[PDB]
Amino acid sequence: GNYNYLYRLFRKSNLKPFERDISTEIYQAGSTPCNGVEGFNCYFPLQS
Amino acid sequence: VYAWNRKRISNCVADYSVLYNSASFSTFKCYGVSPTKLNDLCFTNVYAD
Repeated sequence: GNYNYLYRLFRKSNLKPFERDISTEIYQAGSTPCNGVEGFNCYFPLQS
Repeated sequence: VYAWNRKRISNCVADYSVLYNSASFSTFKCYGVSPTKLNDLCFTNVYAD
């Protein structure tokens, strides 16, 4: 399995056309804010 | 697990925000729809297994 290729499935807004997003910031799913720590309702925005 | 109970929920305003934001659940994952869009989408029938 080649897991070196990544894609983003978590983002709070749809992209403007011809945009390139390299944000590593943890997506906040729940109401509780995520202070850079992932877990429950705090997920990594990239999937392999 | 072999014989689970099936409860039908319909004709209401189903608020899933409490279940989504509740910390008493060990996991809460949705497959066909977004978990944060349950309060905006509408379904014909809901069955609770």
